[PDB]
Amino acid sequence: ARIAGVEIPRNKRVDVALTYIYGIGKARAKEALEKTGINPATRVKDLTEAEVVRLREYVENTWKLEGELRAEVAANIKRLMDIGCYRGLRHRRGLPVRGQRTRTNARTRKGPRKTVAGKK
Amino acid sequence: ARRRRAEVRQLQPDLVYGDVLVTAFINKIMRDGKKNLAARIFYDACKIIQEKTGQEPLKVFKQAVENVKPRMEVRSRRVGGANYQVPMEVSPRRQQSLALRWLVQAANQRPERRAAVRIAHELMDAAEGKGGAVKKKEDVERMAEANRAYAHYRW
Amino acid sequence: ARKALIEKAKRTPKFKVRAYTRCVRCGRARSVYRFFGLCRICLRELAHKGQLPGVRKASW
Amino acid sequence: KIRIKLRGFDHKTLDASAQKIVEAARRSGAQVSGPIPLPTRVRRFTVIRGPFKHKDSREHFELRTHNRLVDIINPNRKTIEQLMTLDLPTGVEIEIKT
Amino acid sequence: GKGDRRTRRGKIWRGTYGKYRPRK
Amino acid sequence: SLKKGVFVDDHLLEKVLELNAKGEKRLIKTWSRRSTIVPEMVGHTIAVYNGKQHVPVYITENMVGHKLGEFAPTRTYR
Amino acid sequence: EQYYGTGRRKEAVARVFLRPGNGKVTVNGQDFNEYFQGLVRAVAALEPLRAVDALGRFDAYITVRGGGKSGQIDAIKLGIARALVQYNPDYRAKLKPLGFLTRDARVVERKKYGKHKARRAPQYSKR
RNA sequence: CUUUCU
RNA sequence: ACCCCCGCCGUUAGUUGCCAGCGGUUCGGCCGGGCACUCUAACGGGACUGCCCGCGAAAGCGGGAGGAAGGAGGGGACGACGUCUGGUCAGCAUGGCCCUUACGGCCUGGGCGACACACGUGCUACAAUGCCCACUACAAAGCGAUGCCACCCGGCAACGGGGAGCUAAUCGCAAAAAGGUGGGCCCAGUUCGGAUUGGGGUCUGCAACCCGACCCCAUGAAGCCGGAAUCGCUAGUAAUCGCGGAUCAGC
Ligand SMILES: NC[C@@H]1O[C@H](O[C@H]2[C@@H](O)[C@H](O[C@@H]3[C@@H](O)[C@H](N)C[C@H](N)[C@H]3O[C@H]3O[C@H](CO)[C@@H](O)[C@H](O)[C@H]3N)O[C@@H]2CO)[C@H](N)[C@@H](O)[C@@H]1O
Ligand SMILES: [Mg+2]
Ligand SMILES: [Mg+2]
Ligand SMILES: [Mg+2]
Ligand SMILES: [Mg+2]
Ligand SMILES: [Mg+2]
Ligand SMILES: [Mg+2]
Ligand SMILES: [Mg+2]
Ligand SMILES: [Mg+2]
Ligand SMILES: [Mg+2]
Ligand SMILES: [Mg+2]
Repeated sequence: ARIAGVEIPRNKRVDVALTYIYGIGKARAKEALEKTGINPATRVKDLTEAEVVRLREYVENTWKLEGELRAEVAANIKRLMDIGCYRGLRHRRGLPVRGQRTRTNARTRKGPRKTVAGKK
Repeated sequence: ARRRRAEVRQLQPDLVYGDVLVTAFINKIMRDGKKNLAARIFYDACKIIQEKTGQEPLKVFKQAVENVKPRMEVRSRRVGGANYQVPMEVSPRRQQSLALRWLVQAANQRPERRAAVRIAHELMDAAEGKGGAVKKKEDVERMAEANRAYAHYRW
Repeated sequence: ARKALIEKAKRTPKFKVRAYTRCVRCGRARSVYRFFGLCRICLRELAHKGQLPGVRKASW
Repeated sequence: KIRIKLRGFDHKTLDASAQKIVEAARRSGAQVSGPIPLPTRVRRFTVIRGPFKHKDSREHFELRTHNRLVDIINPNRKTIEQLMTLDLPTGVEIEIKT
Repeated sequence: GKGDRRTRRGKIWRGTYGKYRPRK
Repeated sequence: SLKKGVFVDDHLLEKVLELNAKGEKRLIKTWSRRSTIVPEMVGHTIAVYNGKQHVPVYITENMVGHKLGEFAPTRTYR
Repeated sequence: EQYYGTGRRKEAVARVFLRPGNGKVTVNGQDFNEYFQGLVRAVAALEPLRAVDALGRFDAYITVRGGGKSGQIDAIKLGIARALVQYNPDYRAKLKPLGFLTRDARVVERKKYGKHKARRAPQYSKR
């Protein structure tokens, strides 16, 4: 059923299905599926309301998620603007942040390509 | 092959039915040197021939191949100006290679999610005369012969 | 610069990580085989002459 | 009881040098577990032939440390005479153990 | 696969060891 | 990233600590961009060398974990 | 009491001892079929026996170390063949025409410099 | 086939 | 051709090999014992178109036997006179010209890591002949005493405590991976893919902002096999899978 923020995982295994939350990876799924003692193999479709509650309660309260995060992360980067740190510019500039090359590549962080002219 | 006519690489007979032509096929099935996985597949597929027909696998495969062999093909050709598609007879070797090449490409075009199955069904369909292999083939025999005007080169 | 520097690299420095190798002949920073103190060049040279003992053309 | 390791770059000055240590213990004493040839440590170095860029094209050098072994079981003093300082070391290594 | 730190294969390729690839 | 020190240059600290015992100076310039901004040695204005000149970086509270050179950007129009 | 052939094929060596009687095969303190488990190719190693009708009128004890499992198989193939020729001068006439007696000196060829891989050269652009 | 120039 | 490596066999040699034989085995070649075998490394043998059929004047050509191996068995090393006014004065050497409180030196800091773009070489992919998790001996060149680190314990881990063995065929790096056996996923931009990014750490190092590698949580981008063009490879090759080294604090 519905677990966190507003998410509704469905029809697939729970270990997978938990992942569908912003805040849950393959790891945090394992943690909460034994800390509530639910078999991971069971489909969401067919798992007790008692199980759903055990789960939902642990999850929403154990760690920060969906939307709360989304705003936190956003606020970390906002914070990196501060008086104006290095990683600030980079976020300000839409450029890579983790000491990588830019003469080539760096596409993931850049507007597809913006091809130009040159030469005689 | 400027000098000589190349020795036809001579092939280990089959581990199971004792036939050369089968290794040949298992080989075309085989990726990245994984003859094991390749051979499982072909055998697993032969078992699917059993369960889905009272037929002996070997003579299904034999007769599928025989149905996929092209008689004529069109090899491209320069004529001091134009390149034409020129129809001509097909070496027994090349018959056999093109057959097994197409069987496996045809197999892997199929929808069924598991390789042994695709191999099996395609084989079945082919002995019957209606695999995707045989269309990729009557297609060839068609195109040659539909270019029969240029049969007066052959080179 | 390659005199003031053959000299500098021998001086023991503040911090051992400022330290480094040098072809003790052909006075040189890069490809310097530590088993010899010898730049790949000033090395192929000796290796040829017979001045590096037991060292020989490898062929296998 | 006595164990002697023999290193060296030259395979003729072991199969010579230490096969004469087989006569200088058999003639002047008792039992020897013959000379035993060990795994050799090949060193290979690989060098760009030219001084400046020609990065494909290289020359291949090895440096091959041959090892041999001899064992003598009965320590006479009739033996430790040649095997003490009747010297013919040349370009050879000597390890002495027990 | 080989490019994923959180697989076992990612580790191997990278030469590393970790949760996703333990030393026995 | 370390955890046993914050590896901050004594020549700066010493000069900052023995300014905190009465000291509100702006002409504090340094070349140790490699040093962590230390627990609340804020308020002051350190000029950091980018390799060409010192730039006044005003140090506030929100930016304490960081290094000094994160505010002396070395290259032009990026 | 004893029969012997040494097999090699490509870093693998096969120490092969035949014996009279039963039919069963040890390999490195293991049944043939649990050592070469799943590996389709294995039934080939005993192909020398089927050749002369030794089918299973011998046992075999085999140590086999070195190289790889396809190699090990072929090493054995060779030992098994070299073994029973040394227990019958007359077992050439059946075993040589099928060359279970040949070594097969095909071995991994050496990585060369310049190349990526022995022969795979690197890649032209010319542009 | 195709190729003017350099 | 004379040299090295790889194919077969023989001689010489027993802290690596073994129930091969027999004995004891806490059942680990571990224990006395044994080099038979395997290997290790030195020295020999072996192949000559020598032998048989066919063609040829001859060289030699096709085929056959024997043989581990034929007709250059397989891989190296090995580069004629010369060509390109090729390459390097920045490895070094060297003729000449130029700088000498500077075109020399030393330092701290930054830069060689820039990024609207274009190209070469590569990696990882885009999945079910696949991905994930567990179990499971395939074996094969090299490194290791400012070192390789078994084994215990703490930590999810990187790593941190301790701590045995090994100057190393003896001990360690070492898990080979693909494979095999079971279990999961069920064709989804997915349990494919792992870019980017937030956060928490570990290690080397005086120091990791500009600039390190690694671990862990989160985040999961493009990518569904690539236009015109175009590359490699003829066999243990290509394709694929891991393993080592050099340089090296670390990378
Ligand atoms: N000692 C010089 C070294 O030799 C190297 O090896 C080169 C050659 O010896 C080698 O051989 C050539 C190849 O170049 C060329 N493109 C095609 C030709 N078939 C090859 O010849 C081949 O056959 C001969 C004789 O049968 C062998 O002896 C030769 O070594 C082998 N590579 O290929 C390399 C170049 O393509 C390099 N030439 C060179 O970088 C280096 O200096
Ligand atoms: Mg250094
Ligand atoms: Mg290259
Ligand atoms: Mg993945
Ligand atoms: Mg810019
Ligand atoms: Mg290979
Ligand atoms: Mg004109
Ligand atoms: Mg010029
Ligand atoms: Mg400087
Ligand atoms: Mg550069
Ligand atoms: Mg898809």
